[PDB]
Amino acid sequence: ALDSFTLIMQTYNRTDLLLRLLNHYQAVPSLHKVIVVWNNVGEKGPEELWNSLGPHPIPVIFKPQTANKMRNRLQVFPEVETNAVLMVDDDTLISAQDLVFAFSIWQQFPDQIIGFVPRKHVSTSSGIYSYGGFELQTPGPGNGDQYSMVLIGASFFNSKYLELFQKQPAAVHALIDETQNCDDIAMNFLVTRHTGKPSGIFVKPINMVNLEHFLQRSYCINKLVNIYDGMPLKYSNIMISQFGFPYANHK
Amino acid sequence: ALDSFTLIMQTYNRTDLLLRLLNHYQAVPSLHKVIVVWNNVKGPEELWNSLGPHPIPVIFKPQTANKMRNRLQVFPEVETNAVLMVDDDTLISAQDLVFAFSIWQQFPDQIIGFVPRKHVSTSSGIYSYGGFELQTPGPGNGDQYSMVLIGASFFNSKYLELFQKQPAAVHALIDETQNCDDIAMNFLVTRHTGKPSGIFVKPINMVNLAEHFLQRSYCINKLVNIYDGMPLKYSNIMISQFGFPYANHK
Repeated sequence: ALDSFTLIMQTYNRTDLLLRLLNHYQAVPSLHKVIVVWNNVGEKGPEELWNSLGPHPIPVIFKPQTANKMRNRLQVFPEVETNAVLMVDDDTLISAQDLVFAFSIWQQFPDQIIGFVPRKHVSTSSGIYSYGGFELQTPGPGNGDQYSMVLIGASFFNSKYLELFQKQPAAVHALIDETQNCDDIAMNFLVTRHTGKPSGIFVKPINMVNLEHFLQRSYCINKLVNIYDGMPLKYSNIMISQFGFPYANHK
Repeated sequence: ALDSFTLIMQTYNRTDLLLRLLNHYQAVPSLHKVIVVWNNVKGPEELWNSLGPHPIPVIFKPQTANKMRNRLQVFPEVETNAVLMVDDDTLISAQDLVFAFSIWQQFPDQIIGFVPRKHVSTSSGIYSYGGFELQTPGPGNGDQYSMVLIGASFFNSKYLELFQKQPAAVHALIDETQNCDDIAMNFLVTRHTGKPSGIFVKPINMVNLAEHFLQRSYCINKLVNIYDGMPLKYSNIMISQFGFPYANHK
């Protein structure tokens, strides 16, 4: 458990999907345990089915949820024993190769969000911020582009941040529930304020496949700026790839 | 001097070439000053000055072929925390330098460079020097590098002072073997930080307008004997600039 991570996955109305993903993820090296946030209330959990198709490499804990909230996966689950958490949306398939590499990167930067989906905030009028990706002009006056966030939906991060998230101003808790989204934007804020460093590091995926309420995202950023009284997100243009994978990719 | 770096370069009979490269490097942002070590026998200085003015001070220092064998010298003229070292047969785009320097600023205790290399061992205690033509020593897939050469690299000037403090056996070894200061530097840096001696930054535009592989294999083993241990740590981290080239993230 000291050299592994816990996969936390939230699902709703995607069962045949969930099981397919699980078949994949259960086999990834260094995976210590899986927690399946069962968001389909008043519905029979797929746990009986999962067990019927056993044995499985690791324990899988299915957890029925009170309501159908987004920040539910951001809860502090007592069954998480690892220092690293791997959060993946129930519609995303990330290769073992990518996970093994990204986890090894997270181990060297334990206090940052190591992930495959980078995003950023921009400003063209003082004090007002907007949410976007590479379709938006870069902030810095220099070359390339910048990112100030790494979405948690496909990332590795310290489990302590989930506990830290619970201690955030209620104002933030409201916002999350009010928009039924924006969690990762709140997490990126949290992490960067805690570390004084860019909230995350972008690890370019070699094989990630998908089987955002942009406007609300922007809205959330400005709201959050009030709450935290400022914009703490730090830009970064660091993109990490695995040396020699694919072969000769260094030249 | 704050947030700036000093370029230390060596030139071997190539005035035309030297001034060409110098015309290039003088205009790289954040460059505070240049130091040119050249083999004596008339200097390039007068010619360089005659074609002034220039953005930064360039200091010419005459040296015998002997001393020049040693690139790990301490020049009192260096006033910056970081040093950029480049062979006089290499043109590194300003874009690579500007980006590489910004990475060095975040990892000032590591060698941020463009040429990765590694050591391998197929028999306990016996190492060999090489590049990607050799099998990865590491865990699973991909490859590994345990060194980043100082030529085409940014690194802390303090390491030059720290080198001077290494055991006499290291100094003697370096003076006996041709190059090998590279090996010494990488050994020195990792021992001091407990981390990979360097981080490989993939160059976008670097051009070469000699690595004594066997001798470097020899030095690694010699240095393993001298330090009584192999400190080189493997890393498979390759850094590239987000968005440069455009959409390179996908």
